[PDB]
Amino acid sequence: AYTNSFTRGVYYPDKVFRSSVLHSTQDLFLPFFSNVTWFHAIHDNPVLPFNDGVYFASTEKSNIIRGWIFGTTLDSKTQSLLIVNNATNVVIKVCEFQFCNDPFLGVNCTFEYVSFKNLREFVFKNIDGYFKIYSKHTPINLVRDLPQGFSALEPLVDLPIGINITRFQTLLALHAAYYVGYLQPRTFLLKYNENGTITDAVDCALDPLSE
Amino acid sequence: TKCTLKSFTVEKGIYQTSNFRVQPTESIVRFPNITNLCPFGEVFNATRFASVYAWNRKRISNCVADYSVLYNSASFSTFKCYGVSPTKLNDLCFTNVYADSFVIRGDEVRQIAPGQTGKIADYNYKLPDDFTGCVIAWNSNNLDSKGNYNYLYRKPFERDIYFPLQSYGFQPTNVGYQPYRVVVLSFELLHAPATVCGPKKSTNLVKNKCVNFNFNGLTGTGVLTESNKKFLPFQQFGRDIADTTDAVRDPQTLEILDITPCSFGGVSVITPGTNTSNQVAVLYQGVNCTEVNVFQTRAGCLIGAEHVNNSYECDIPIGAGICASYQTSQSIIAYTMSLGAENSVAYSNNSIAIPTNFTISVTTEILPVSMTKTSVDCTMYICG
Amino acid sequence: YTMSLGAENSVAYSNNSIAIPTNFTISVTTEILPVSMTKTSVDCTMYICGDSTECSNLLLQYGSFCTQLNRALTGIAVEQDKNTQEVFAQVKQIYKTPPIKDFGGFNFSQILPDPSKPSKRSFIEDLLFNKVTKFNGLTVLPPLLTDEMIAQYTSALLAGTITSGWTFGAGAALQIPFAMQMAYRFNGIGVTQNVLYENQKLIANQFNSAIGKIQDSLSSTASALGKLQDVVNQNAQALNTLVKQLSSNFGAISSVLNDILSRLDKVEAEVQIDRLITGRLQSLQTYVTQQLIRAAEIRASANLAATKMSECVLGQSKRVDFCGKGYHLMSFPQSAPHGVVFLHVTYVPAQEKNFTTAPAICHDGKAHFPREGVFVSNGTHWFVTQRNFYEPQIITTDNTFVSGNCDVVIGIVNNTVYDP
Amino acid sequence: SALGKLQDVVNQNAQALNTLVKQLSSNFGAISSVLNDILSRLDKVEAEVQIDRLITGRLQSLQTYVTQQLIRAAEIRASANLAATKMSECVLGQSKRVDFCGKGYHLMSFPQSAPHGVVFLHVTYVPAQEKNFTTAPAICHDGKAHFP
Ligand SMILES: *[C@@H]1O[C@H](CO)[C@@H](O[C@@H]2O[C@H](CO)[C@@H](O)[C@H](O)[C@H]2NC(C)=O)[C@H](O)[C@H]1NC(C)=O
Ligand SMILES: *[C@@H]1O[C@H](CO)[C@@H](O[C@@H]2O[C@H](CO)[C@@H](O)[C@H](O)[C@H]2NC(C)=O)[C@H](O)[C@H]1NC(C)=O
Ligand SMILES: *[C@@H]1O[C@H](CO)[C@@H](O[C@@H]2O[C@H](CO)[C@@H](O)[C@H](O)[C@H]2NC(C)=O)[C@H](O)[C@H]1NC(C)=O
Ligand SMILES: *[C@@H]1O[C@H](CO)[C@@H](O[C@@H]2O[C@H](CO)[C@@H](O)[C@H](O)[C@H]2NC(C)=O)[C@H](O)[C@H]1NC(C)=O
Ligand SMILES: *[C@@H]1O[C@H](CO)[C@@H](O[C@@H]2O[C@H](CO)[C@@H](O)[C@H](O)[C@H]2NC(C)=O)[C@H](O)[C@H]1NC(C)=O
Ligand SMILES: *[C@@H]1O[C@H](CO)[C@@H](O)[C@H](O)[C@H]1NC(C)=O
Ligand SMILES: *[C@@H]1O[C@H](CO)[C@@H](O)[C@H](O)[C@H]1NC(C)=O
Ligand SMILES: *[C@@H]1O[C@H](CO)[C@@H](O)[C@H](O)[C@H]1NC(C)=O
Ligand SMILES: *[C@@H]1O[C@H](CO)[C@@H](O)[C@H](O)[C@H]1NC(C)=O
Ligand SMILES: *[C@@H]1O[C@H](CO)[C@@H](O)[C@H](O)[C@H]1NC(C)=O
Ligand SMILES: *[C@@H]1O[C@H](CO)[C@@H](O)[C@H](O)[C@H]1NC(C)=O
Ligand SMILES: *[C@@H]1O[C@H](CO)[C@@H](O)[C@H](O)[C@H]1NC(C)=O
Ligand SMILES: *[C@@H]1O[C@H](CO)[C@@H](O)[C@H](O)[C@H]1NC(C)=O
Ligand SMILES: *[C@@H]1O[C@H](CO)[C@@H](O)[C@H](O)[C@H]1NC(C)=O
Ligand SMILES: *[C@@H]1O[C@H](CO)[C@@H](O)[C@H](O)[C@H]1NC(C)=O
Ligand SMILES: *[C@@H]1O[C@H](CO)[C@@H](O)[C@H](O)[C@H]1NC(C)=O
Ligand SMILES: *[C@@H]1O[C@H](CO)[C@@H](O)[C@H](O)[C@H]1NC(C)=O
Repeated sequence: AYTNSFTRGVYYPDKVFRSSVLHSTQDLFLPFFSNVTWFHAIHDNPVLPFNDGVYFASTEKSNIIRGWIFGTTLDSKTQSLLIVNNATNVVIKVCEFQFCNDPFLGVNCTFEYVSFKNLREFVFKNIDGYFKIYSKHTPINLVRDLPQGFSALEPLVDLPIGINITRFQTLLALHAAYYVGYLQPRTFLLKYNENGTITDAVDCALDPLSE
Repeated sequence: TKCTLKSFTVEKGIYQTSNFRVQPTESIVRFPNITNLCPFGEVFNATRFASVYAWNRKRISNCVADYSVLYNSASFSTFKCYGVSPTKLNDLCFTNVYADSFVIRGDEVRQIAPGQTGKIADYNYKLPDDFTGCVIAWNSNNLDSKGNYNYLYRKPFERDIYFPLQSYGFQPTNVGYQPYRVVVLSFELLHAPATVCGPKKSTNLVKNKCVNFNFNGLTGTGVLTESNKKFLPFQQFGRDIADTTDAVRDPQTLEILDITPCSFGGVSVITPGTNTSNQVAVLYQGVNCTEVNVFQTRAGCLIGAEHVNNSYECDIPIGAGICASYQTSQSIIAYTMSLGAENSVAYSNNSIAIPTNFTISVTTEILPVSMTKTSVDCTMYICG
Repeated sequence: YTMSLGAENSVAYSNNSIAIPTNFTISVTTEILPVSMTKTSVDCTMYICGDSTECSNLLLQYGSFCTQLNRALTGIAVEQDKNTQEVFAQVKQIYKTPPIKDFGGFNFSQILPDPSKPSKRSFIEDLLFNKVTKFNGLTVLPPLLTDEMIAQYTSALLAGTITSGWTFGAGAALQIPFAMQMAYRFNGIGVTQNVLYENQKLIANQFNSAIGKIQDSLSSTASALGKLQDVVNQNAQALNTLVKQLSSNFGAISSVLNDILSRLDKVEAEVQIDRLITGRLQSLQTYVTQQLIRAAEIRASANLAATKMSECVLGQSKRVDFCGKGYHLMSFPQSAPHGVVFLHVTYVPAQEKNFTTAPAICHDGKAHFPREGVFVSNGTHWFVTQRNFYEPQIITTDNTFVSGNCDVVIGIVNNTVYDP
Repeated sequence: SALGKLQDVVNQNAQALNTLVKQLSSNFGAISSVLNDILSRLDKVEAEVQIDRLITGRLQSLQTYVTQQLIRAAEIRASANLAATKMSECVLGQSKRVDFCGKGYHLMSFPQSAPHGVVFLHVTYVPAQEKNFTTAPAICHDGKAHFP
């Protein structure tokens, strides 16, 4: 299944304050009005391609989705980034795992690290071996699907792992609605208000008016 | 004014002779208040360096780095740096530093650079083409040769664990055939709060005064002030339209400082001709007199001219309705210009004025019509 | 679509037909002109090498580029004051209006000063001032004349124009009653002055209503100021371009010059800094070249505005379509940000009758010709009348002059001529 | 100081040439501004790097001068078209154009030559000694309104 991304998936491109200004930036972004693939883990945890980078989201009330796996082959022949959220902690490893036959959470580790009503949005990308993560949490007024309205994600993490990633998967809690979109290299014109905050954007390649 | 015009005679007028800038009173140094010494003395003494097919990366973080301990050492066969000069490493600072630590054949040290190529740099140690850091290496024949056959070889920072897997045979009798230990320091300037900085001490902070600041190795000069620029918690600096820094967060106390550049302006000199007087007045354009007879015009602080309460024709222009002249008791005066004598025309619905007489005036008007016909032989001008 | 050039009109010409306007409309047409632009100056050394000695010592190797750029911007900055002086300072004395405004029913209260204001602008000058809207070594110098001084000059020019006709331009101002000034201005367009005095209330009401429409036009339609607002926008766009070019790398490791001087030691750094100097200097030469060419366009507009002030405000113009559409009567100047606005007052003829006409009239052998105006017929009778307003008069030896006889002239007509 | 406009056009051109000549003394980042130093001190593969800096600088300096002279020549041409218009309307005619042909009502103008320019002696009638009078737009005779 599919749905329209609308204007979702904008994020602060760098750790720099700017205000009352329209800023042109080129980066991996989710294209405006692209189609996110959609999933329903009832009565749905496949391995996806990673492409250049991933936007990811879920619409929530019970927090079933709790992690991700990334790599080339995910089968102990090479290192593979595991990301887990476990009740309060975040736990991250790159070990040469052979994962479960059907990866879920029960209700050479060269790098390791530690730290519906809700929509939670994430972006993952790899550049020069730096795995970067951005996110946002928000309430939603529409229960059924992604809201046709604007908000932007902020950075949380950067992992200097150097590992090749071309595939990924997501992890579910057992004794669920989630979305995936692919980033592309796009020029975005970003509107910053008085308060350091991105309030609107133009994906310049979308249509001739956006150009 | 004479030196500006390249002349001993100066005509009556106003001349921009120089540009004034308020000088920084003192320097301000603001590094994070962190005190651990960095672990480089461990890295350069590690018991077993990695094979180059499987090179180790150590994250240096949360520490103070005296790079002189490395750079002064007699050990290193090379210390080449590609985005920084090694003399500056104690003054500059970083979010993290990554040490890539491994062993290679001495001939192959040539492959470790930005933009270089060859079988290591292709298969198992590609640097970024914009590599911002230093390659530190030395001959390790006496440490690592035996032969010894353990040292195996096969995008930027690609790790890739018949097939291409092979090892050097390091006997101590091997010179370019010998093992070399190499540590490549890659520096994370890419923005966040700094956590790897040189041993240079922080001063106290100063506000509301012109100072030569340095925050985490961002040097500059300006008037620092508390500000309503409400940074989001991840943001470390704010940038102007010019990409010059416009606000900062102090790394020891997380308040946001506006940076405004120190006051500056053109130094106009107002003069009657040298063929009249040697007295002059100075207009510091746009500058407030508290930042420099003295008189605040709307055009700038004016010095050496008397403000006069009358008004006259504009003899030498200044700006914003102010003009100046040299007048008797002789001195330069500055005054609001008179636009002309005021005249209530004697109008009423049945009065007319008719001239009973005339004057045949003659008024000269002068117009340029041509200018000196130059020609330049561009090859003789350029090449002689 | 293929554009249409205008409505299509076969004019009803024939060898004996003339159309004469039986009535007029006084029209007031606003013309807006740029006169100056913001007096910028850039300290080229602080733009290129801001607060670095290490960069400034390299910039001295480029010789007198920096000083001739500061000279070129200073030449532009001074000629903005010259332009502003030439447009407004055409009046030798600050004339001021009588206390009582007995201008024969004409009502200048919307264009004359209002003493209620903090700067003594008129009502229409306030609309114009409402509808029209950098630490990197950039600076803005003030104009030599404040907007209050420009409002004193537009007040003086206007108070002269109202109380004294053209006379305040040519010599000492002579008072003349405003109805009699307009009567001269009607003779100036070849309309016999009794056409004013017989219609003075109508002409005053047309003028007062036309001034009223200017306030509604300027209040509703901000795009009318487009010439002045574009001069502001072009200068802001040029400065924003000049400033954004500081952020460009030009092939150096970083455009922020303090990065180069903190990261690199002198013999490594000077190679990088010379790229920034070369790029920034070429960018500043580009800005100064654009400003010199733009300043020449503003000077052409200021010379035109000064010419309109001289010929159109201080006088009455015979130059067709120079002083707005229609036959010109008079113009009132109004100040605006970096410009001037003329309210050109003009006579437009408005209600035609077709008539039969003739070049001459045969009386007894003699061919009579009109002294001024044209011979015209309503079909049964022949009248002479002035060219620009239908006013039939009996044909007489006072209205006409003889020359030669009937045999010489093509299309002459027989009629009596009354000899008073 | 009456000749100020003509003396200024002479000064601007002399100032431009003296600037263009003095730029030959500038290094532009070469090891000397005297081209014979480079050619007497260096062999060609070394020298051509230095000479290319002088060529780039001197050529950019000459492009700047020619750009100034093109813009200045347009200013002088606009003044020459104004002077030609004054000759045509003001000398060869009499002008109704208020304040075009000197202050006052224009009678005639005499041209006189000057270095790089022209000077017009505009002869103008200026009215000079008022009397006040009571006035009227029209006069009643026997019922008829008479106008002048
Ligand atoms: C990341 O892994 C993929 C495989 O999942 C690599 O793709 C192969 O690259 C080789 C050349 O090195 C090609 O000959 C193969 O055809 C590719 N295989 C597939 C299935 O596409 C990729 O090169 C790796 N990238 C890095 C930087 O390690
Ligand atoms: C002159 O014309 C103006 C309008 O063009 C008249 O001004 C109005 O005057 C009345 C009071 O008489 C006020 O209530 C209005 O607010 C005024 N309008 C404006 C826009 O100012 C003025 O009355 C006229 N005066 C004469 C003598 O005709
Ligand atoms: C000349 O034209 C004007 C309009 O421009 C005529 O004046 C209008 O006349 C009507 C009645 O016919 C009145 O209701 C309007 O109020 C008048 N307007 C103005 C501005 O006063 C005028 O009557 C015409 N005169 C002739 C002789 O035809
Ligand atoms: C042409 O003009 C004349 C004069 O205005 C008109 O003749 C007068 O007409 C009125 C009636 O409309 C008579 O009372 C007068 O006695 C006539 N005077 C003369 C001198 O004859 C004439 O009617 C007009 N013709 C047309 C076709 O309009
Ligand atoms: C103007 O009137 C005269 C008579 O008053 C006309 O002259 C006569 O014209 C006819 C026809 O050509 C001749 O037969 C007569 O001999 C003419 N008489 C005289 C005294 O010349 C004349 O034709 C009329 N012209 C117009 C334009 O109507
Ligand atoms: C995108 O989704 C819309 C419905 O949201 C659908 O009509 C369209 O065919 C989809 N296109 C692609 C390329 O998935
Ligand atoms: C999360 O997992 C780690 C081990 O991976 C464990 O130490 C930690 O206590 C866990 N936290 C919670 C709240 O379960
Ligand atoms: C780590 O590498 C060794 C060989 O060096 C291998 O035997 C082991 O299986 C690897 N670890 C994992 C978790 O597979
Ligand atoms: C900016 O943020 C503050 C709270 O940080 C808020 O009160 C204010 O309304 C915001 N500005 C605008 C234009 O809403
Ligand atoms: C290696 O360790 C010794 C002490 O065991 C120390 O003196 C030396 O400085 C270290 N090497 C480096 C390069 O710092
Ligand atoms: C740094 O030191 C000051 C006292 O000198 C202390 O108040 C402040 O909390 C410290 N900041 C950090 C980031 O540790
Ligand atoms: C210059 O000085 C001389 C006397 O040295 C004097 O005669 C002359 O009038 C002066 N000129 C001006 C313009 O002041
Ligand atoms: C000039 O600076 C002083 C403080 O030094 C301030 O009180 C004054 O208001 C300033 N004047 C202007 C015109 O800004
Ligand atoms: C100027 O005049 C004002 C009153 O108009 C007076 O207060 C002030 O002291 C005078 N200043 C001088 C220097 O004469
Ligand atoms: C004048 O008369 C002609 C007769 O054909 C007519 O076409 C034309 O429209 C008329 N014009 C006016 C202004 O009455
Ligand atoms: C006007 O033209 C007609 C034919 O169209 C001709 O009969 C008549 O004589 C001409 N009249 C004049 C005055 O030319
Ligand atoms: C004309 O008469 C008035 C009477 O008040 C007087 O003010 C004015 O000065 C007189 N003007 C001349 C030129 O005599």
